[PDB]
Amino acid sequence: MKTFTAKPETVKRDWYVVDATGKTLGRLATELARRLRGKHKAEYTPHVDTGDYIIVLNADKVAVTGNKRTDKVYYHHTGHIGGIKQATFEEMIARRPERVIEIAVKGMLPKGPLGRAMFRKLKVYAGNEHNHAAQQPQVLDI
Amino acid sequence: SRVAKAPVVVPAGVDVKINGQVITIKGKNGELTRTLNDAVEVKHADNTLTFGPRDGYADGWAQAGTARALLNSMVIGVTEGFTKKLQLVGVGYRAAVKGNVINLSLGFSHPVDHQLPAGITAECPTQTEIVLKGADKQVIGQVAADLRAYRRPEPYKGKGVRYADEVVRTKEAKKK
Amino acid sequence: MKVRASVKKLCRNCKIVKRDGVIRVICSAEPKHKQRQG
Amino acid sequence: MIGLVGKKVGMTRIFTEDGVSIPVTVIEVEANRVTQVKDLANDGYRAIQVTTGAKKANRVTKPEAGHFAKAGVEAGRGLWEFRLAEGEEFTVGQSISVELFADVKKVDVTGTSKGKGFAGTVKRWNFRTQDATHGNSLSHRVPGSIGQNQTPGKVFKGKKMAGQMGNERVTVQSLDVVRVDAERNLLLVKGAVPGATGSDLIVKPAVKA
RNA sequence: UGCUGAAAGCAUCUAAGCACGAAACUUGCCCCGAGAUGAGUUCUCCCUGACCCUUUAAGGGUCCUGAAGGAACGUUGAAGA
RNA sequence: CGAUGUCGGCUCAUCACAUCCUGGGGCUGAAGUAGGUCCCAAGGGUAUGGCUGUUCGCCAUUUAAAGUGGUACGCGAGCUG
RNA sequence: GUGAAGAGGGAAACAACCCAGACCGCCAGCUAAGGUCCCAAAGUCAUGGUUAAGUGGGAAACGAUGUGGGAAGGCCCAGAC
Repeated sequence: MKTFTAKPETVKRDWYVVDATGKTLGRLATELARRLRGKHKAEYTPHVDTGDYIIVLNADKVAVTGNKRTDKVYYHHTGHIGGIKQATFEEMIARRPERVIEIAVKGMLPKGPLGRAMFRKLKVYAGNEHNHAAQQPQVLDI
Repeated sequence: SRVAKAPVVVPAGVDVKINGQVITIKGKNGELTRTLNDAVEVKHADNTLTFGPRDGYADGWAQAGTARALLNSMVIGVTEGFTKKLQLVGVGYRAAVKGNVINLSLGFSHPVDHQLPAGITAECPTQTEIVLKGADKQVIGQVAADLRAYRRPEPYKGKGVRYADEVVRTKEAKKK
Repeated sequence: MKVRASVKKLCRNCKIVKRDGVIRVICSAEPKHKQRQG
Repeated sequence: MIGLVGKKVGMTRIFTEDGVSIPVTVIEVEANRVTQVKDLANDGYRAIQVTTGAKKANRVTKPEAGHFAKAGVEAGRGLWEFRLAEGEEFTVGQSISVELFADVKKVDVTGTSKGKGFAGTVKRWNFRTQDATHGNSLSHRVPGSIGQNQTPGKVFKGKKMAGQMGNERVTVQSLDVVRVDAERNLLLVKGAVPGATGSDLIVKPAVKA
């Protein structure tokens, strides 16, 4: 016998939700990425879709360790002459708190579009509610 | 870390009410303060106080050594508060209070025209004396530090906003 | 002012103070001796 | 701030007793009809939908005619939804015209730029030509200041090329109001307006302090 | 530029706790911009159909009836190689 | 070694900061007007002619700067000789 | 001594340095160096100390009560900072 080779007809989708209250960004984002890739359901294939759909309940409830609100510079550039554009958690969290985890998982997912195939299953919200009550997302613990 | 041992002492004019983290203190300075013992625990003996460390919070007597000073500053704040020391020098220079807006004339294009924070009053018993009124030892020192910063004291003229202090920053002239 | 690169403790009215990660000179008898860094 | 849509006609002079002739750009107003009045129902916002003047409408489509039926009985020009600012702008009472300019004296004017064809660099972008002197031939007006050496590798907008320019939105803020008459429906300003006669000239009072 | 203040009785802008501020900068203005594949919104307009065969859960044929609209084809231009 | 054509000029900018002009703070043997002069920062801004191939060096006259530098010590499928 | 005329795993890179020698197939297992956060597989490893610098993962004089552990010396319970 051969080991399990996945057919594209195997694909399945279910909805989940997790509370962010007092949780440190990297210890939430790593746990989120592991569930986003579908490691509780399907594995041993990048040739077929394995992930499940997951909501971060309220991004404004997230924290960072010690003084790390001032840590990192988030450098990026493409053109319009020189000058590197920089950011800080202190300037994101009061503008759009959803942004701080939207950027965090991008090094935790594999390669180029192979990680984007899982990023399509991610949802983030702020304001203690979401728009997906008709999908009935089940609660995660802790 | 020695100062957490201290008795602090309180006057008869304070009743010192406590429930969990919440301490309720009032007196004849028109204030009713509710202050927190959240990271440290305090015990009262009607005239004296003792501080110590809490479960799940910082060990030793260091963060307790700060909490005594803030509670003493509020027992003072609700009873009589803190005395004047800010002064102005220069003829035609003037301090004035327009409700929650303050004015300071320094021979310039506009008289500051700035609006006060929450929980503070200003008073001018003469046009070169500035008094700040309230119960929080911090706001009455912070607003004086934001006010002294307008144009800053001049070296030879001596003119501007100054403190009562035996040190002199006014400079004397030299022969050429 | 100046910074130069090193500080001396030349008088008794000078004590030298480290504030918010930086060391500085202040002298209440003589402002001529204000200095940053050390 | 609502735009009054004035159209381009020309310039005149108007004089004063000191012999100064005072050249001024002419705009003659016809103002809005007002054709929807949006309030709260879509994305919480307020917007007027202005519609300017009248048009012959001799071949209009049913997607346009079914909207003209709810706008009124006479068909106007353009649309311009014009979103209103909270506590700053109103739709209530009589519809407004040139009272917009009764004390504000700077204005802005949007229009459509003229077509430059090739456009180039030595006229449009203030570049120097090469001289036909000292036995020099074959490259006098041809662009070529695009690199070094191999170092650049990628191009930024400080480098300029040929290709179609014009026929897009252009706005000017140089204009100063010299005379207004609400009974003659006239606006006179100092300085010139972009593009061709007719056109649109959206025209609104300045919001810079 | 800093306030209240500990570790280090004092002293301190920092440790707990919280302020001011540059010709710089985000919003604001002016222009671009939903391939923003995360492709958003809203209004105005229109159409109310059947049959045969087969190695077909799919293809190949025929007929009724084509809206709202768009373009070609023209007369050319404020647009243009 | 089966060839990254020679110096300066014109065209053309663009990056750095041990900041030249602009800003922010300061000591002065800075009473005031000027002057001397050190930290902090890359938003905006920094001369033409004579002889001379010479940029340059010298000079004439001008600056808020004519700043100190990098760019195959920035110039040819770009030009002049 | 290896390489020059010796592939393979490792040092993500790197004839040679480290480890180890190449018949061919394994629906095998055990070991080498190296690795065990995460792209990227195997400790979110355990015990104790160190540590605000993102040093670790580029850098000296010197300076601060930086700071863990220690002994000798002065100031000292009749009494010291």
